[PDB]
Amino acid sequence: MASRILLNNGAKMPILGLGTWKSPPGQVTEAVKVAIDVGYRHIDCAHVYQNENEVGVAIQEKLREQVVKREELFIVSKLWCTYHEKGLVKGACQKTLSDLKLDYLDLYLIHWPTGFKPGKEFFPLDESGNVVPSDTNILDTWAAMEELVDEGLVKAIGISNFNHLQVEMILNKPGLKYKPAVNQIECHPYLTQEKLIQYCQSKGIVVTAYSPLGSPDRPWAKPDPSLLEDPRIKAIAAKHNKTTAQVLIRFPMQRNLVVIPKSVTPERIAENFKVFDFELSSQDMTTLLSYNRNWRVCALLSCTSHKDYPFH
Ligand SMILES: NC(=O)C1=CN([C@@H]2O[C@H](COP(=O)(O)OP(=O)(O)OC[C@H]3O[C@@H](n4cnc5c(N)ncnc54)[C@H](OP(=O)(O)O)[C@@H]3O)[C@@H](O)[C@H]2O)C=CC1
Ligand SMILES: O=C(O)COc1cc(F)ccc1C(=S)NCc1ccc(Br)cc1F
Repeated sequence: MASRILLNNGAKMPILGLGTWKSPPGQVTEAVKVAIDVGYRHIDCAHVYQNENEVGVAIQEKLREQVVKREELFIVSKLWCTYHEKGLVKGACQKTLSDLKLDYLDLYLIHWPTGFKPGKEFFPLDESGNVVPSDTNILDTWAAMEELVDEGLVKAIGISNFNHLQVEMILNKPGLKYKPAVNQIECHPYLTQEKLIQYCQSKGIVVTAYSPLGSPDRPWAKPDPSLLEDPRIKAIAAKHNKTTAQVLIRFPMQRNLVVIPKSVTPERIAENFKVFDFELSSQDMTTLLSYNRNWRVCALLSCTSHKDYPFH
């Protein structure tokens, strides 16, 4: 299968990237180095993950080694919720750039639609545990993202965890200058996202599937459904002489999605890349879709009253 998808900014995005949430800072430099050595050309990052400096060390070393050229990499990061303010967006982007050892990002996303009170804390709470909102809306935040394109800091801008109506808000913005290139959302067989995907794809927005393996290392896991252990998925894998993870990665690829599995295990980083030499049948695809149960890895009770919280 073709390795890249065309975005609505004219650039091409690798359909398979390496996730970095939860990758320990003492492991992620090697993980990214290994990933680039074995063929990854897309790394998914975020300031809130607290490991961009270490991701950047890997990127810079592989550029310096001339393993890759900068033009061949596709580096994604995300604006955290406490930086939804006109006067904070550029500096947030620049901190990410400085940490990643880059002079531009290929794609910069609004990480969540909700803005929070600025300050040192990533989740400022009131004394009853509710997140403290910012008054700044997604349209004004989008305008600030557009400025980053116009300043050369980012080649593409997009959104993440935006629901149907929030995507529509963005698309209907008065004076919209750049459409979102991508909406990055949770997507896997237990949360198949058909409705949001069809909306987004119909508008030309590329969808990236996060937590494609069901985020088994998520910190709030309970002893919960498990994609990797689901014998029905294991059976499809066995039929194709592939691992369950490889099936879970190939699945979104055949839906015209980008997918960003995370690993810090070198053998798995390599395993997860070996997904371009087999095809799931239409029956396999429909069977995997049938496992939907509307189950989310990423949700957060403290944020559910924010006006712009995306999920119900
Ligand atoms: N925009 C957003 O709001 C969000 C974005 N994301 C992005 O998506 C990425 C992927 O999602 P994430 O939630 O991390 O979870 P994933 O679904 O990618 O699962 C990661 C887990 O699966 C394990 N694993 C990886 N490969 C294999 C394999 N071949 N066999 C068995 N186990 C395997 C990893 O273990 P190990 O590392 O020990 O090998 C880790 O515990 C994130 O890292 C982040 O970049 C995720 C959530 C939210
Ligand atoms: O968010 C990620 O990329 C991965 O997850 C995280 C990664 C981090 F580095 C810190 C917190 C999260 C959490 S708790 N994320 C869920 C979450 C955050 C904000 C809102 Br609005 C809703 C929500 F569901």
